[PDB]
Amino acid sequence: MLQGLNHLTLAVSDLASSLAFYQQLPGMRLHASWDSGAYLSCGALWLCLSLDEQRRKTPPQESDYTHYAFSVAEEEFAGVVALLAQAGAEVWKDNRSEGASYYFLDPDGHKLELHVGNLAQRLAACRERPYKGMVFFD
Amino acid sequence: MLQGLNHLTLAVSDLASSLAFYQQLPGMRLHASWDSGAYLSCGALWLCLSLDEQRRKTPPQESDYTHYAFSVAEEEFAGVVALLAQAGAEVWKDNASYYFLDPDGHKLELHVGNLAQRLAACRERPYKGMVFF
Ligand SMILES: O=c1[nH]n2cc(-c3n[nH]c(-c4cnc5c(Br)c(=O)[nH]n5c4)c3[N+](=O)[O-])cnc2c1Br
Ligand SMILES: O=c1[nH]n2cc(-c3n[nH]c(-c4cnc5c(Br)c(=O)[nH]n5c4)c3[N+](=O)[O-])cnc2c1Br
Ligand SMILES: [Zn+2]
Ligand SMILES: [Zn+2]
Repeated sequence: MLQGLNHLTLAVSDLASSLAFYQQLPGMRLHASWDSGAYLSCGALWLCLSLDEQRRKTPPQESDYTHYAFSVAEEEFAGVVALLAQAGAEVWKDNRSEGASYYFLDPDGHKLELHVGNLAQRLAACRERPYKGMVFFD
Repeated sequence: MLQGLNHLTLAVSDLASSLAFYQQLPGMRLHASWDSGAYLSCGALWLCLSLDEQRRKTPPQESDYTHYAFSVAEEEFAGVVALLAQAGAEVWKDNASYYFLDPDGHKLELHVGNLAQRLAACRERPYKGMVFF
């Protein structure tokens, strides 16, 4: 059946501005781009920045919790944390407990996240102190 | 330096309805769930359905092109295509890919082919003003 996430398409108003974001600060190997989109890659992940003229740069106050996270090495956390803080990448939550994570947003207001830890490490941590009404399955 | 997509969190109004969707129709291995969220898996992918009370089930006409795709075997295409076509999963685009949506209006996609196969296809017939690297 389904293998995994094939690609991720993000609607962006300004293409040049948004693609510069992902190309420079996160440094996703920009494969190709054209007049109405761009393809970027990040190892197993495939990112597509499709130009949509109906995408207003929505503030986090006017957006739902839907966000997109990225896997970064634990050692390389502070480095990329400053990378966004020094570049003025805006924040939308502080991430209290739950591990080590830094929440932020892109130019067009797509809520993003930098996280250290896989699902297995999260599930193990929850077995210690679980959430409200948490149930396991395996 | 940072590796691939760590996880994907989706805001959902009704949890019970949403949790059933990904668990039953797709082959998402539901790991855990609680009063305001759930953890599901899809091989290398980690999916989180967070319960948001500010998430209206938005129609596709009132949503941007931002969507999330899934890799499915070419042979197993019709199988999961039938599963959604028979279950009445509403579609929003079609032009090998199958575009549909979740209960809360999150635009989704079923695609066969990786980026390398796509980049090769563009090297044959490229888009308007396409530039490669
Ligand atoms: O009539 C025409 N329509 N048209 C559209 C495009 C186009 N622009 N961006 C994308 C595109 C590419 N890749 C992706 C991905 Br991957 C994704 O998720 N969205 N997406 C859009 C496409 N497309 O072929 O789908 C080019 N030529 C034409 C002609 Br000629
Ligand atoms: O006072 C309290 N507030 N509170 C919130 C939660 C909670 N609800 N959803 C998530 C959640 C989990 N995992 C994830 C992921 Br993975 C993700 O992307 N979002 N996300 C949210 C959490 N959380 O553990 O952060 C639990 N306990 C409490 C207490 Br006690
Ligand atoms: Zn797509
Ligand atoms: Zn998160």
